[PDB]
Amino acid sequence: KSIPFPLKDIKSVVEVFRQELRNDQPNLAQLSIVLGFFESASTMTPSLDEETFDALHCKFMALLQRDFTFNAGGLPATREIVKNVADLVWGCLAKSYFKDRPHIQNLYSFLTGNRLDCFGVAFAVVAMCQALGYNDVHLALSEDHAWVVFGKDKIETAEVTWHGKGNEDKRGKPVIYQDDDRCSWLYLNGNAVHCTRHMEVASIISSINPNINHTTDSIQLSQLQQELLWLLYDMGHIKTYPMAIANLGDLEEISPTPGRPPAEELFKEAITVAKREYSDHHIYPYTYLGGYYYRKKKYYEAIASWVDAGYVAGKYNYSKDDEEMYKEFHEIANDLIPNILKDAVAKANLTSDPKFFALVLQFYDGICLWEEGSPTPVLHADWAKKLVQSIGKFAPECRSAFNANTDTLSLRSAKMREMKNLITNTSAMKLQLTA
Repeated sequence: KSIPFPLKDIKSVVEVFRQELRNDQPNLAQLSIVLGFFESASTMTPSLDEETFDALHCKFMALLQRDFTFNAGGLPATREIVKNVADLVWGCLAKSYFKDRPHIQNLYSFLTGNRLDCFGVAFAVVAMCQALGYNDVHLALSEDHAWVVFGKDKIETAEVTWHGKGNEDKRGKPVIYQDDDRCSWLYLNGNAVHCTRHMEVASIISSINPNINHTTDSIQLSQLQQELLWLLYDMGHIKTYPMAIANLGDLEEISPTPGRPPAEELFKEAITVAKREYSDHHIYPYTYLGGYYYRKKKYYEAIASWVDAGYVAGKYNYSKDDEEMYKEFHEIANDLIPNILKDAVAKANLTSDPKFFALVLQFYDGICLWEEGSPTPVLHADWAKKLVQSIGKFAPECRSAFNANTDTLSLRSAKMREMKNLITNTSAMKLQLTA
């Protein structure tokens, strides 16, 4: 019992994390309860007393003591045990809440209101396995999904949570790389983040949500998250975790910490990590950096980064499962690129520059590759409209220069290669883009 209750300031919370992170087995349940308490109170002085903390711990342990026994011999977990723990979690959830509500990612929400989001479920399963002494059970994270790995002599995998509307129940099933027609972004072609216990602590810090409303975040909770991410960073626990590094980049962009690297270098670090450890199969590190450049009005840099993102997306085969990445690219294509071009046309630059025009086409090239052979299309009539409007904002001599240079042969998708040849009208281009 080392926690000085009541916990009623950021410094005290960081100190609980500091102490637990020193250990081989940071207490996942305890840490999620504490963070969740503060997130709920801050996004509605928050003070967590000993009575409340003990009641939540009691309740968590009582849920497990019902049908599980501790792994006294240190055996590896089995598929049956993992599925059974997922079944417990799922069985405790309330039936009538919206699964994509914010602030329901942690064990506080689970224990006080029987609500968890899909990431929360997967974390819960791992935290319960830890409590039971199955320390082979770990979280695996893609960019928009989570599952578990377990076993000692043979590493095995199991689905434990839902994705999207959860119409398909996969509890206990292997994550296997097959479905050979289709390589899904959700599973990163095998380049998921496999967490140590310290990285599982990082996942709950990284998933802190300071949003109160669309225009207001909790400064206190943002400060807590930024401080905790620096702690993880400094002690080496997010060296292989791109989204945790990128989320820190986002925090530093908004509130730079004296003596720390610039946000831009943190974004580049997350990219370097992705390239080095994850076969350059992650998309978000490129869209985080692209977004940064966009907000800094560094438009050459922004589009180059979005092109990197598109060509990563092009490593995959699109499905409706990919809706979060769809939304990101939809905004880039339909809002942000047009914004850049409107600003540039607003001054008379990049609208006469074949190198810039090339990069715009390469962005759509990567999206086109992503969609190749998919039953469901990505580029609908609205994306087509916007692409043809965008192309129209470039100089005629700029476009024809693009056709006469090396960058012409660089396009890889059948759709964009067929498109460039409609250059020397709008209706034929629009039709081609949605074929």
